[PDB]
Amino acid sequence: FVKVVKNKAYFKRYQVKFRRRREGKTDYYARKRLVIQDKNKYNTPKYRMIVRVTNRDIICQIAYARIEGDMIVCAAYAHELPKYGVKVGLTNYAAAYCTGLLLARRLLNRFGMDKIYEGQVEVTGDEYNVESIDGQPGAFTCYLDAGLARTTTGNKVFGALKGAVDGGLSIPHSTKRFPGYDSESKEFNAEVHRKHIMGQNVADYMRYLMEEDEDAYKKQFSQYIKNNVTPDMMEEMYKKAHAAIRENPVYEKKPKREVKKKRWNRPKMSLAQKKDRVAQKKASFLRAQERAA
Amino acid sequence: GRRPARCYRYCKNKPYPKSRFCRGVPDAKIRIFDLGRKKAKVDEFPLCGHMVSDEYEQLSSEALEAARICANKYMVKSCGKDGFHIRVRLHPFHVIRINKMLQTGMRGAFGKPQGTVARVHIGQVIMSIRTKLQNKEHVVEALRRAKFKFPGRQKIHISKKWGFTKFNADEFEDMVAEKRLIPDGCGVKYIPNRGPLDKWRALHS
Amino acid sequence: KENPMRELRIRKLCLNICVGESGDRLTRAAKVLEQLTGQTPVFSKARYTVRSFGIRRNEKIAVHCTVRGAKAEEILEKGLKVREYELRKNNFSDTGNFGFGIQEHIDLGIKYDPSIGIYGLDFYVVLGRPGFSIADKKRRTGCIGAKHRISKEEAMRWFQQKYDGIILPG
Amino acid sequence: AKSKNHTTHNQSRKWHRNGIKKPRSQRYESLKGVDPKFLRNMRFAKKH
Amino acid sequence: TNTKGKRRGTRYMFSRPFRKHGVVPLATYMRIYKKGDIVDIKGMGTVQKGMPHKCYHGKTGRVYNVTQHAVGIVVNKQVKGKILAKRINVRIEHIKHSKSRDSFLKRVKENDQKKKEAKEKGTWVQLKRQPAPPREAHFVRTNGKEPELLEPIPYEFMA
RNA sequence: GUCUACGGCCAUACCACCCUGAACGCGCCCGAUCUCGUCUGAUCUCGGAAGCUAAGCAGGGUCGGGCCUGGUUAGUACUUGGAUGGGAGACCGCCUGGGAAUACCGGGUGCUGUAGGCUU
RNA sequence: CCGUGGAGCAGAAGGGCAAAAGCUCGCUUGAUCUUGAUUUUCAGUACGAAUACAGACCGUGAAAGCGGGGCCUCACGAUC
RNA sequence: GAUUAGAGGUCUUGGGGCCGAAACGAUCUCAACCUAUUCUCAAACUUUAAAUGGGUAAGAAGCCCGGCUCGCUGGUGUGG
Ligand SMILES: [Mg+2]
Ligand SMILES: [Mg+2]
Ligand SMILES: [Mg+2]
Ligand SMILES: [Mg+2]
Ligand SMILES: [Mg+2]
Ligand SMILES: [Mg+2]
Ligand SMILES: [Mg+2]
Ligand SMILES: [Mg+2]
Ligand SMILES: [Mg+2]
Ligand SMILES: [Mg+2]
Ligand SMILES: [Mg+2]
Ligand SMILES: [Mg+2]
Ligand SMILES: [Mg+2]
Ligand SMILES: [Mg+2]
Repeated sequence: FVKVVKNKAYFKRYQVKFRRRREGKTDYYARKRLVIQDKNKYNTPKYRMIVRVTNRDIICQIAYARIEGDMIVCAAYAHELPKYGVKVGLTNYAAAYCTGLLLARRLLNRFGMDKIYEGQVEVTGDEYNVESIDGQPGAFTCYLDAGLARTTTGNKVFGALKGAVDGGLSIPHSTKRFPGYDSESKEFNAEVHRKHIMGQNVADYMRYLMEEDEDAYKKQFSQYIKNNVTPDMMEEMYKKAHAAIRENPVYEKKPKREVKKKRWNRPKMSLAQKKDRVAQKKASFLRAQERAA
Repeated sequence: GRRPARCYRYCKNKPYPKSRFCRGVPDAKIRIFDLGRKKAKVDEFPLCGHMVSDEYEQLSSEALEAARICANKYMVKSCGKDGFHIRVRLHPFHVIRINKMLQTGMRGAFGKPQGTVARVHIGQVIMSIRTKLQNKEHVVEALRRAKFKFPGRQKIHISKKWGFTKFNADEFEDMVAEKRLIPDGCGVKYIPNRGPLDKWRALHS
Repeated sequence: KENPMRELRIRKLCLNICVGESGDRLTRAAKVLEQLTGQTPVFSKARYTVRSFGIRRNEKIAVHCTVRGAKAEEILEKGLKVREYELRKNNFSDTGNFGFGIQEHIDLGIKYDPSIGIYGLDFYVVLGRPGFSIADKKRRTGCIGAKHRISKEEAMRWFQQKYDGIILPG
Repeated sequence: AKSKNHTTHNQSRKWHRNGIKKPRSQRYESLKGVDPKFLRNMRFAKKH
Repeated sequence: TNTKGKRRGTRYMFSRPFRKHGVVPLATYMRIYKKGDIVDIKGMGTVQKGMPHKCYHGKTGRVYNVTQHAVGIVVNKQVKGKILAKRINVRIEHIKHSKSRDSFLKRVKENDQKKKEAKEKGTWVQLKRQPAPPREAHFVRTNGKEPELLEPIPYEFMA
């Protein structure tokens, strides 16, 4: 025959990886270089920006590591955009930009630093970096945590990075992964980046659908038709969303509703139950076999 | 041809087995470690007798073989050709060395391999005989006359276990009747109350 | 009843030709393969050096390509038409995939060019199921469970029912 | 003319008959071997 | 004679524990060492940068300098008939806070607190840790059951 | 009661098979104009929302394997210090202290930090 | 499809290593200039080797960072 | 890494035969193989793992307050 690979010795000698590595969620090799502060800085926090693009949502958080577990100081979710105006299209590059800007403004507004470091109020999509103003508190600084995402040109993590940078946070970066960088010419097209930020790359797609096909367009953008969004008005609604975000970035928690205390999953049965079960299984097998014989 | 056995009786060196470091070791003379009707079940040879060492020493592989031959000869003479089962429970793994003299002297005096011996502790079994209940004095006499092929002092002990097993003979039969151990080959398998119920059903069906 | 989308679909079809020596034969085999598959195939270097087959270390000795979707079922239909929808019990693997070979290529709808010559090839199909991308995606990889995987019997049933073929014993 | 190669037979007695004294621990240990830029800071702070 | 290699005879000392190979847990990197902490040395073979010499393995020293990735510590080494307090630089992986000092610190806080308290009360309280005193007199009550005899068992051979 | 994002300790968390998942979510899933990358839109990247808990995932089950923690083995093995103890030796006994590990037999099968949801 | 490393990492051996220290690509020359401190043999002297820094010029990456030779343990030389 | 012995499975192959044109169709077998067991081992093996032993601490150079300096680190008279 053949050896059994998953042998008792195999399990005895097997060493499991970390839980996050087993679930595939964390790259500890990158985390070690990302979240570790220099020893002569002592307990100076090393803030970092976590951006995670989900199948239906964008998660943006600000976190610094602590022994019992890293603590989140500010967080912003893409599904909060309908409050500010973006009713649909919660995953695209524009939505990433708005959620990053919202996270930045929320941090500063919590943090008492709005009148300083306004950043790029007028979006340009070019290389911008904030400088600390003398006689005033220094600009907030953090580093991007791309996670397991492939950092190729035009990634929505970099879109969120640009959004927060225009918001006012000081994050080191280069205009190489923004949409618009042309590898061959090694140049940056701020206008192309701006149109990607404002969502024109979806507007021309919908107009392209208008050009030839209608049912395919409905299939591709069903909720767009239901929410009554047209290709031309997307730039205006994104501008309005940016204005509303910069106006009122504070977050209010939803009121808590009392629980009815209903258990939805099976509880763990006890030793007495699981022993009675095997006892009666043996009794039943014996009583069945004594007749079947 | 070989040096007297008194020159290698005490466990004076660390165990020096044959391995990738100790090469060129001549083959030990003893190759067969059990004989008789070894292809017998566990319920026909209940009586078990051990020869137990009383000294901490090292026994030569060849002396092991000589004692085995003597015991087998007496057993085939007494209890028939297949009324017993021998088992030598000592394998020679510690090789000994010799620094032969042909005149360098004691320079570079690390020996070449000469033979193999087995290190024996106090109260350790050397040979075991399993047979029927009635051949008790036959077993005792066979082991007694095999004692003369060994150095040091040895004792004969009629074990209270059943055959070559680790279970007491005075409830071995009760336990096998109750089906707590299942016979196989020349031994038994313990069946604890821990496996999946499928095995329990299989062996109670 | 049934789950509407636990059904069986082919997820990739692999074509290969192993010529055993680099050169004009190899590039012409690549040409016929790319004409058949509508895309550029790739060369595979020899893993080791064995002189019984007259090959050495790291030279291209085989040309292979993979297809998905529309072109995949068209090529598979051509191959099964050549093989008159006839397969054997041992042609199916334990994991649900299967395959076969064509001794020469111009029968399945390829014009005979005397310069390129003649070449056989191996067809292989990997039966899939919606959700098999979990086993190979990057972020949160995992197994595909026990119920969801494909067995030899399910592959046989799918082949005999969708393409009304016959599985002769052998 | 062989001879003994190495030993430490009397060494413990020789050490102990004068006693293995611990290093002279004392406050205000020297600042040599400290990070240069932190040292430069401490000098600036003391200066001002 | 022997070899003067820097890692001679460390195949077990610098090895990893059973079923504990792999990525170093980040809590070791996320600890704070200041000037003057008492700290333990335990060489870890997973990282080879800044590995302490084998003679300081298992020794306890005092931190005197903190740097980006490593720490300088003063530790005593017995050389022949004299002890030298020498300072070595160890990367942060091979280091660990000593718990022998925190017990004394907690004891200091606690007996200082109980000295501050009862100062107004005027009562007496013991602070010095006295050694284990001899057991005092007491009564052992039998509950009507007499103690059972103990006798040696007869010799009878097992092997 | 429970999930997601980031985690700490890294199997009491793993492995095999089976049963159940309300809502949100996570997913599977639908396409390749744009960004991006491949022999292949399979992976990666991007644009979505017709369908589904099938799978992942979560909870539970197995006289389950493993793992963790106890009892037994056992005051056994070994061992600090002592004797003008025994023995031809090999070794052993005692006094003064410390004191294991298999087999075998029990119990358990993730805790928890920050932020944000669902159970109106 | 299974596969905790049973392979590979130039060489002896040992330690270490799995989205890596292994394999394949892209770009480069931190194998560069410079003052000190420390460890290893030690007399606590040199050479050799090594470790943390600091000051410039750089490389790479989106970045955090990493890099002043080889994953570590050996591969080398006073005065005139 | 060495090492003895029997048990149960199959065609996974080989060896003696046998009915078979042949047929994993079939008969014994001997084997190699697999699964549970079993005897005996390691200075250059090890999951475990002592006794003896090697460091460190057992306060005034310590704790608790208030305030200054810093060109370092700094969301923050933050951290040090
Ligand atoms: Mg990375
Ligand atoms: Mg003579
Ligand atoms: Mg000797
Ligand atoms: Mg002499
Ligand atoms: Mg001398
Ligand atoms: Mg797709
Ligand atoms: Mg599911
Ligand atoms: Mg299900
Ligand atoms: Mg169990
Ligand atoms: Mg939680
Ligand atoms: Mg209700
Ligand atoms: Mg890498
Ligand atoms: Mg530098
Ligand atoms: Mg390298």
